[PDB]
Amino acid sequence: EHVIIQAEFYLNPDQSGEFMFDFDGDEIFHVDMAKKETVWRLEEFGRFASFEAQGALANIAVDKANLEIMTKRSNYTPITNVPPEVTVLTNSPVELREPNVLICFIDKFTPPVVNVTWLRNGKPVTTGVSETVFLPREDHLFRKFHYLPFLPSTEDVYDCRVEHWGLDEPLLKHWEFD
Amino acid sequence: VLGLVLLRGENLVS
Amino acid sequence: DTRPRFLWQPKRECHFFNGTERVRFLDRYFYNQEESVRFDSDVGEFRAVTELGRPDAEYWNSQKDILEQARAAVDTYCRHNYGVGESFTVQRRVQPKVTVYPSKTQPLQHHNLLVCSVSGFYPGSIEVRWFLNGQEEKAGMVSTGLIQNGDWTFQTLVMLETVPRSGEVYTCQVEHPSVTSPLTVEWRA
Ligand SMILES: *[C@@H]1O[C@H](CO)[C@@H](O)[C@H](O)[C@H]1NC(C)=O
Repeated sequence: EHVIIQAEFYLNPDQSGEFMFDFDGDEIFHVDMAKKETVWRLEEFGRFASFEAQGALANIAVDKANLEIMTKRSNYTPITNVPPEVTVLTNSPVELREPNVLICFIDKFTPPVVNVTWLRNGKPVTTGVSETVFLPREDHLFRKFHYLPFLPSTEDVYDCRVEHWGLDEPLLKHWEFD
Repeated sequence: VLGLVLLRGENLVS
Repeated sequence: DTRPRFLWQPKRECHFFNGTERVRFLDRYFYNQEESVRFDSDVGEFRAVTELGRPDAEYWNSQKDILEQARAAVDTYCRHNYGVGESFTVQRRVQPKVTVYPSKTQPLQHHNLLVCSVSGFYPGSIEVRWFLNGQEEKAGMVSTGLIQNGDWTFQTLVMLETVPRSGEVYTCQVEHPSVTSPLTVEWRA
């Protein structure tokens, strides 16, 4: 068995939607709205395949349309927030002073809006980082991945800081070697 | 080298 | 922001069996957190999941063209996109790296956990067994389940509860589609 999912969404009042393809729970690509271009999850995916970005920006405009329809039709029922589960880990077992990557796993939440931030020893790290778009879950929710490439060490501690509307305060998840 | 097909989807009733 | 949020979420799904012999296509529409209306290839027509999606189930199902196009998605949409994705997704295989370390259990002969770290592999089907002197430990196994790293790799840890005594050899035996014979790493006390 295998599954391929074309997953879109549109969120009001934020006016932000997403278009992406998903294979067995991994992002094949998404369409960068801002730059109106296709974005592969792994660059060599571009070498076997292609996707025309315009057609997605059409689907989003139609999704914006149907959102406003279904919102009126629902007497303007809003969404219940669902705070995320957060987890920090590393893609490979740690070896000191040998490069690695910290994975922040934001799971089981909605709507698709969070603020994530990497804090090495309390300061925010804005360089080296990458994130994934909101991956669909089967239970109508979302999962997301934030990545910090880092150099393991006994003198450094890190936290992933997630901010969601379904959360009271910001959520810090801790990681230090040991 | 190969092209993927999106699915234009439907319009809701209004 | 204090305001409320309204979420439209359409999902187009392709489900494949016996490689591509049996395909099942679902066009599903989710308002905020509920599924309003859905098309199911195995059903042959749209079907309102909740009351909100009855206006649409009803309108579609009337247009021969909307239904024709829908019914013909297993071919024009699912199978075709399989044809593309196949090389780098269905056929993507990546072999695991397999460490065996003790979980900070440095003591000489007390209770320990033996970690079988298995990282970096694709797809997700994997099997990890522990063997003590060629006999398969079947009790005391603290696994983490699969862990999707989100970069098209996985990891997993299977931990063995044991009291190591000198002269014992524990073997971790990893099977995965990316290797013919099982991968093993041993640990001696
Ligand atoms: C994201 O960042 C700032 C927080 O000051 C603000 O634009 C917005 O309310 C935040 N969104 C959250 C926490 O969901």
